[PDB]
Amino acid sequence: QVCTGTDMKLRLPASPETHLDMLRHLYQGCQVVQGNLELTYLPTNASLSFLQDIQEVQGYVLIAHNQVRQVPLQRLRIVRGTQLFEDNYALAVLDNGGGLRELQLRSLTEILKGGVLIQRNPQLCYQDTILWKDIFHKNNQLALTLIDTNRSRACHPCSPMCKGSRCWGESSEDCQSLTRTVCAGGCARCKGPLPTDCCHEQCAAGCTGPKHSDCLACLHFNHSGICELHCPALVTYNTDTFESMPNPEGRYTFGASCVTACPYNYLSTDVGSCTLVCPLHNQEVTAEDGTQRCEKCSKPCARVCYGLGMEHLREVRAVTSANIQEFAGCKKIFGSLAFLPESFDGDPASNTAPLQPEQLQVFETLEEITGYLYISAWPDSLPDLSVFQNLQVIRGRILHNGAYSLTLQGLGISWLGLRSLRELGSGLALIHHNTHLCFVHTVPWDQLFRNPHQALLHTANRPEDECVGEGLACHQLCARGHCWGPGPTQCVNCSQFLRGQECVEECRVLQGLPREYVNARHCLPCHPECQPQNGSVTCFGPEADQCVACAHYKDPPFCVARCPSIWKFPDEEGACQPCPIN
Amino acid sequence: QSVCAGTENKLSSLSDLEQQYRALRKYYENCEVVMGNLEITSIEHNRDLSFLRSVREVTGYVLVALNQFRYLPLENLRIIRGTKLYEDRYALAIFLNYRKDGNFGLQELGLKNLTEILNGGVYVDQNKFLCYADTIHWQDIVRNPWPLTLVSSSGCGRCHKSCTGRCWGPTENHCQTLTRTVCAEQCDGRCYGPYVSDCCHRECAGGCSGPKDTDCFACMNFNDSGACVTQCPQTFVYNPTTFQLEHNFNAKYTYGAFCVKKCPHNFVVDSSSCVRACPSSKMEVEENGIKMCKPCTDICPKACDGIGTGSLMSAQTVDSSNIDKFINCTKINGNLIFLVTGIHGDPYNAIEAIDPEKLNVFRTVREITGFLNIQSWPPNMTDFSVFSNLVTIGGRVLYSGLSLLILKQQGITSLQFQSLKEISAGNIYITDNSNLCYYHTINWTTLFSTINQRIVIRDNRKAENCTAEGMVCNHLCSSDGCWGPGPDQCLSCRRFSRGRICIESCNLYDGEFREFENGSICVECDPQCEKMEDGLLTCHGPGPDNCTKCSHFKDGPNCVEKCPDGLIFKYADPDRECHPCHPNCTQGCNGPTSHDCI
Amino acid sequence: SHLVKCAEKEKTFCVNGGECFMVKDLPSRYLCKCPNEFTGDRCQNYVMAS
Ligand SMILES: *[C@@H]1O[C@H](CO)[C@@H](O[C@@H]2O[C@H](CO)[C@@H](O[C@@H]3O[C@H](CO[C@H]4O[C@H](CO)[C@@H](O)[C@H](O)[C@@H]4O)[C@@H](O)[C@H](O[C@H]4O[C@H](CO)[C@@H](O)[C@H](O)[C@@H]4O)[C@@H]3O)[C@H](O)[C@H]2NC(C)=O)[C@H](O)[C@H]1NC(C)=O
Ligand SMILES: *[C@@H]1O[C@H](CO)[C@@H](O[C@@H]2O[C@H](CO)[C@@H](O[C@@H]3O[C@H](CO)[C@@H](O)[C@H](O[C@H]4O[C@H](CO)[C@@H](O)[C@H](O)[C@@H]4O)[C@@H]3O)[C@H](O)[C@H]2NC(C)=O)[C@H](O)[C@H]1NC(C)=O
Ligand SMILES: *[C@@H]1O[C@H](CO)[C@@H](O[C@@H]2O[C@H](CO)[C@@H](O[C@@H]3O[C@H](CO[C@H]4O[C@H](CO)[C@@H](O)[C@H](O)[C@@H]4O)[C@@H](O)[C@H](O)[C@@H]3O)[C@H](O)[C@H]2NC(C)=O)[C@H](O)[C@H]1NC(C)=O
Ligand SMILES: *[C@@H]1O[C@H](CO)[C@@H](O[C@@H]2O[C@H](CO)[C@@H](O[C@@H]3O[C@H](CO)[C@@H](O)[C@H](O)[C@@H]3O)[C@H](O)[C@H]2NC(C)=O)[C@H](O)[C@H]1NC(C)=O
Ligand SMILES: *[C@@H]1O[C@H](CO)[C@@H](O[C@@H]2O[C@H](CO)[C@@H](O[C@@H]3O[C@H](CO)[C@@H](O)[C@H](O)[C@@H]3O)[C@H](O)[C@H]2NC(C)=O)[C@H](O)[C@H]1NC(C)=O
Ligand SMILES: *[C@@H]1O[C@H](CO)[C@@H](O[C@@H]2O[C@H](CO)[C@@H](O[C@@H]3O[C@H](CO)[C@@H](O)[C@H](O)[C@@H]3O)[C@H](O)[C@H]2NC(C)=O)[C@H](O)[C@H]1NC(C)=O
Ligand SMILES: *[C@@H]1O[C@H](CO)[C@@H](O[C@@H]2O[C@H](CO)[C@@H](O[C@@H]3O[C@H](CO)[C@@H](O)[C@H](O)[C@@H]3O)[C@H](O)[C@H]2NC(C)=O)[C@H](O)[C@H]1NC(C)=O
Ligand SMILES: *[C@@H]1O[C@H](CO)[C@@H](O[C@@H]2O[C@H](CO)[C@@H](O[C@@H]3O[C@H](CO)[C@@H](O)[C@H](O)[C@@H]3O)[C@H](O)[C@H]2NC(C)=O)[C@H](O)[C@H]1NC(C)=O
Ligand SMILES: *[C@@H]1O[C@H](CO)[C@@H](O[C@@H]2O[C@H](CO)[C@@H](O)[C@H](O)[C@H]2NC(C)=O)[C@H](O)[C@H]1NC(C)=O
Ligand SMILES: *[C@@H]1O[C@H](CO)[C@@H](O[C@@H]2O[C@H](CO)[C@@H](O)[C@H](O)[C@H]2NC(C)=O)[C@H](O)[C@H]1NC(C)=O
Ligand SMILES: *[C@@H]1O[C@H](CO)[C@@H](O)[C@H](O)[C@H]1NC(C)=O
Ligand SMILES: *[C@@H]1O[C@H](CO)[C@@H](O)[C@H](O)[C@H]1NC(C)=O
Ligand SMILES: *[C@@H]1O[C@H](CO)[C@@H](O)[C@H](O)[C@H]1NC(C)=O
Repeated sequence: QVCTGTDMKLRLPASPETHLDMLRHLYQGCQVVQGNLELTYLPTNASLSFLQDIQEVQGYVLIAHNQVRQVPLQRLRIVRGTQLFEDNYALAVLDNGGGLRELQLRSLTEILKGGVLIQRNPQLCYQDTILWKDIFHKNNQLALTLIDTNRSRACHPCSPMCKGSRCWGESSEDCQSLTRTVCAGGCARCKGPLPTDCCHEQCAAGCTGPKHSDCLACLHFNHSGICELHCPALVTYNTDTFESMPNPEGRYTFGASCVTACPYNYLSTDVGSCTLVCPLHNQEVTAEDGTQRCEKCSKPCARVCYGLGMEHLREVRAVTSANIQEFAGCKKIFGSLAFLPESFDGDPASNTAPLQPEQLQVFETLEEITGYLYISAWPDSLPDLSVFQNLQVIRGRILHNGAYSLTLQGLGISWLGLRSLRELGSGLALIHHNTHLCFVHTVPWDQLFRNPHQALLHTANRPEDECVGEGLACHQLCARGHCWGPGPTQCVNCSQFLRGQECVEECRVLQGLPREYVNARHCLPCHPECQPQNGSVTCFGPEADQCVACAHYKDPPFCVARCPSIWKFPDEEGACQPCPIN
Repeated sequence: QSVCAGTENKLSSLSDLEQQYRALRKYYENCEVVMGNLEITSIEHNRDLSFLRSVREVTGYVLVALNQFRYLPLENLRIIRGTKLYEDRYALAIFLNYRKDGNFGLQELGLKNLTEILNGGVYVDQNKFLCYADTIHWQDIVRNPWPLTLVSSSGCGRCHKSCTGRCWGPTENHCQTLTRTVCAEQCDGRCYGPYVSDCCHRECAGGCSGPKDTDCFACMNFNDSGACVTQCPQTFVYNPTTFQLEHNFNAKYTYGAFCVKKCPHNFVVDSSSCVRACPSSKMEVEENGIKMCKPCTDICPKACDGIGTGSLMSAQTVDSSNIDKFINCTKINGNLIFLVTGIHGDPYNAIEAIDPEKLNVFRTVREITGFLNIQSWPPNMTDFSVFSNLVTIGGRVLYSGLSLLILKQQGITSLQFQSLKEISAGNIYITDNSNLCYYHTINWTTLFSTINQRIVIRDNRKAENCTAEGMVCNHLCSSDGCWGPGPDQCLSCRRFSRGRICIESCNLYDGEFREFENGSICVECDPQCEKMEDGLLTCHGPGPDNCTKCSHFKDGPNCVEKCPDGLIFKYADPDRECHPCHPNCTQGCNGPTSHDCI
Repeated sequence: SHLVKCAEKEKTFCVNGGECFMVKDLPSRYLCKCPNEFTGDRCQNYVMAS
């Protein structure tokens, strides 16, 4: 499997009580980490066995402020360095002090870009035994290296089984394997001193044989086990008949691999690649159920409603009274939403007033968010998030601190609301320190999530015993106690009928109230001119054509309020007949 | 690059052996790149074939059969692409090259440079005096072996003691070089030495001087300005750092195995490539003078298959069995060809001659994207009244250098192509039409798109003979000429015209109908207004807004025969403008005031 | 010369005055000898002098 990375750098965990659960859900059972691998602030005796599967990291690897003695990354082979820590380093080990004893990185043979930074680790032995020039790539020899000799532990001698004394640790299995500095040819990587130990130009991290199917890691694109320079195109040009034609072997490019179809949240583009944003002069189209693609505009494109993190809002901290008006009439926002302190408070340095509850109403039309929704402040007069009650989908293509798509911190909310919400496309949900929030424990969260590596993380909300002690519970007219809040409107799935978004027991066919005809899960009124008799058809249907009895001016084919001005007039029985004069 | 085309004859020849040799010279002399086949048949043993030394590449197959010469001077031939194969199997076929009753025949191949065949097999058979066809490791040359490649002479000797035993001739200067079966295991392509460091680029075919995409003897896939590549540089580059598609500079258009900055004007631009036709899921459009293609919306225009394209890929001519496909067609996507076997039938096959009435289906065709090739026409059809509404031809496919070709038709006396306005690219060739009269009057640079186009006219009916004792262009016709007799066959006229007919004057003030001149093409004005007397103008332009006098009443800016009363009501005078009615009129109206409601 | 005349049932293979011949052995294959005005694999079309 393939999993994503945090991109928090050195900042404190948002919820220190759940930080190990965040890391286990993001990284358990995956081979490839897209983005960065960041392991920071781990407590003494933290259970890290879920990391043992990772072979590839596409960004940098950051290990900082941890109290664990070892981190089980011995299967890691390649760090691509497509992003660097402080713009300089691909591997950084900082302040782990009773601290890290050994690096234990036995399989690491490639760092494609950036340097190695190891500082302030008193207990960490075997930093200066490793030949770091064998790990840096031939074409990217920046080699910026900082090593810290100020060790407090007395180092055990390197095992006599290691020919060059290149230990990563105390064991005979911790010896560095050299793949660049031991070959006489021009070969980027090889498996031994012989000319026959050199391997294929597209292999990275070493080889088990001379062919492009013998690679330990693939330099460019992994085509389902075969290592390749480009993914095969979807369309090929016939050199002799001068026409473009489909390629039966064509693949979509996705990260550093080739696929026949892209993962659920990715937007397919007709050139043969999968993206989080659509190219200029294109629309998103839900061409088939459960998927989406880009299509070209045949005429000049309509206005696109952008949110935080994109275009002219990409450097903006939060939604405020200075910019909230840009969302007027928007049903879909391309970007994220964030409501923080100094969104619902003033800023004398920016000459900007606080948001009012009457200004939040601009989001009443909103149905879809392409990024994340983060709320850490909310007006005390609003018991819920009902201003977002029509929100259906949060895609999660941009996540808060690379991990969270839905985040609620320290709010005065009594129940969530959000009853239209059907999907959380990507990322974790984090809800904590909300001392009045009750109904978070009755939402069917497993129905909102769309793959593995997704979960709800929660702590410090209203105890279930305090909810029951005040009678705060799901309404009886809906499935299995699944509720977004109190009362008949916040039910997920009504068992009988829905009228005005309330669950109800009866469909008003024989009752003293204004009568309604029956539909599959709904009840709708009779035409007022039709007589409210006790028969199930006589008053009942979506047009007067279904009525059998009429209060006044009855036109024989259907009931009407008045005889139409061929002109008609009422007869001696109150029924409409043609006039002698039109 | 000295490009030339193949003969497509197979084993067939001219009956005169000297003319068969002279034709071989005309086709291949001083050529480097052969498109189609290289076919050498029935050549006499004393003929000089040294002109073949310039040939470097062949796109189809190489066929050598039934010859009596000793040696093939093909010392520069490197690669055979095999995009068409002999008998659909063989890219290189050499057979029966000896005289049955003598000592003459092929002795040595001379093919020392031949290093790869991309497609198909090899066929060497019954060459009685040929040495060194055997002892060649043909699996180094063929890119996709089939353990095809049939090889089958004595007294040839060992090549040389210094040679590896694989050789094209009787000395050490003719040894075969192995490039694929003697390589380091890491190589995808071919080698310049036995070491892993002397291996060369994967996109290069038939050998290398060095490891780069610049250092190659021949290219497979595309030549990007001297570098050999899998595809031309695109308008977008994928960024796997961000999962975004980013706009690219230096992006080039793909055109016929080369990368170019500008796509030629004859071709449709589609996704950074130049194409002859756009795929059926899209529609061809024009913007800013550029031909391009975009996704189909609603119901899109469709072109029919031509001869040599689509469902007619196997057709050599329009004939009595395939002509029905053109019945409702307005555009032909391909060539339109009329050969003797199509018009007069083909008794070897089941196909009969065409009834001249059937040819009337082409009267709806306005564009032919390929060339128009006419070599036969029914015995007593004297013109091309079929195609009278044809507007434009050619430029995407040519026959040699030609878009319009008319050879040896004696029954034709005039052309009559009324609607033909432009020929986008290619030349014109009209000869041997000994009864064709009007051809000499045409100013052909008015039909050509560029100064590089030319026309060949010769051996038709003498212009002075037909002018003096025959037919001439209409008195209204300009110096640009006419397609045939009368006022409606002229290319451009003096005075005025209506539809396709040229006229002296346009009935502006005199006639049972009345018009406005409207530049060169005259148009009728709205008939509800009056037709003026005494030589006076009837209309200032089109519509009821431009009439000079009205026979009825009016409304707003124009002459009106009936006003929209009874809608709401509206009052009309018999000889003045119509008036809005007073409110609350229910049965009729006599004017705008309170007593006018009936 | 490695060629024989084709049979009367198949002599219609060549058009425009071309003569029909068959190769002495195998499947079998055929060729036409064209007059100096015609070309193509069975004499289908005209020779052009340009
Ligand atoms: C090109 O391809 C079309 C198919 O797209 C072929 O088919 C049709 O052919 C006819 C005759 O050429 C075309 O023209 C019309 O023919 C009608 C013949 O009657 C039959 O069709 C009508 C259809 O409503 C039936 O009611 C009737 O019972 C017959 O089965 C004429 O009726 C039409 O004109 C007369 O009727 C109309 C009625 O509105 C009047 O307005 C006219 O004044 C007149 O009195 C007309 O002549 C027809 O258009 C084609 N149909 C289609 C589906 O397009 C062609 O044969 C084929 N070949 C070419 C090149 O034409
Ligand atoms: C057919 O096979 C022949 C070999 O039999 C093969 O070789 C070509 O030979 C000619 C000479 O007959 C080479 O000629 C080049 O001509 C230029 C211009 O005059 C010279 O500058 C070159 O010589 C110098 O520069 C080269 C730079 O790379 C040096 O390598 C060289 O040692 C000289 O210093 C050179 O003589 C011709 O280059 C080669 N061919 C190649 C690809 O090198 C020929 O390729 C075969 N036929 C075809 C059409 O492929
Ligand atoms: C009555 O006869 C008239 C001639 O006597 C007809 O000609 C004129 O038609 C135009 C509409 O095409 C009327 O309205 C004007 O349209 C022009 C259009 O501008 C573009 O074209 C001109 C060249 O024609 C070019 O110079 C410009 O750069 C533009 O590319 C507008 O510029 C005007 O504002 C206006 O809308 C004319 O009014 C009309 N001529 C006269 C004398 O009225 C006319 O169409 C005939 N029919 C009708 C219904 O009036
Ligand atoms: C290129 O990508 C392919 C996947 O498309 C990678 O193949 C994967 O190889 C790993 C081992 O490296 C397999 O995991 C192992 O599977 C066995 C199954 O019995 C299990 O016993 C092991 O404990 C381990 O989980 C994995 O299944 C396999 N995936 C597939 C779909 O075949 C390949 O490694 C990549 N190549 C490079 C050079 O990166
Ligand atoms: C929850 O929502 C579902 C729709 O997603 C509601 O619809 C469906 O309701 C029926 C009846 O309760 C469930 O059972 C099946 O009903 C048919 C009726 O003809 C019967 O033939 C079958 O034998 C079976 O009893 C059905 O499973 C259910 N849909 C799904 C997908 O589960 C459902 O009523 C809602 N539940 C509540 C309590 O609101
Ligand atoms: C890739 O394409 C380039 C052109 O863009 C090819 O280079 C061209 O090769 C032709 C070969 O005929 C050269 O033309 C020849 O020039 C010599 C000049 O002495 C002349 O004697 C010949 O008769 C012929 O006209 C042409 O100059 C040359 N162009 C450039 C810019 O160098 C190249 O060969 C292609 N590569 C492959 C592997 O296909
Ligand atoms: C055949 O048709 C071509 C156009 O396709 C005619 O060429 C045109 O020649 C005229 C002059 O006859 C050019 O107009 C002007 O001529 C004067 C000199 O008389 C000169 O001072 C102006 O600068 C201007 O050139 C016209 O531009 C030119 N058109 C083109 C496209 O070159 C040709 O005259 C026609 N021949 C006959 C006899 O029909
Ligand atoms: C009276 O003659 C005038 C010219 O003196 C005619 O006006 C011109 O009409 C043509 C169409 O017949 C217009 O050209 C075409 O316009 C379309 C617009 O989409 C374009 O796609 C074509 O490429 C082409 O340019 C032309 O623009 C127009 N000229 C002006 C100055 O407006 C007029 O149609 C004649 N009226 C009658 C009743 O025939
Ligand atoms: C390891 O500790 C030594 C001191 O034992 C550090 O070296 C000192 O660095 C300061 C920097 O301002 C100099 O002024 C001193 O003169 C240095 N002392 C000696 C003894 O050289 C060194 O920086 C420490 N290294 C790390 C990576 O923390
Ligand atoms: C529909 O049923 C209601 C009763 O549910 C009928 O109203 C009753 O009419 C009788 C007539 O004698 C009265 O005595 C009752 O007091 C009424 N009951 C109520 C609840 O008002 C009504 O007439 C029925 N309508 C039809 C079409 O039969
Ligand atoms: C770690 O576990 C050891 C026992 O294995 C125990 O002595 C120690 O106190 C633990 N440390 C913490 C901080 O839990
Ligand atoms: C002209 O051609 C028609 C085709 O139907 C044929 O019937 C007629 O006999 C021919 N007449 C002459 C004089 O060629
Ligand atoms: C003119 O051509 C006609 C064609 O029939 C011919 O009879 C006549 O002799 C020709 N005249 C001259 C002067 O060539």
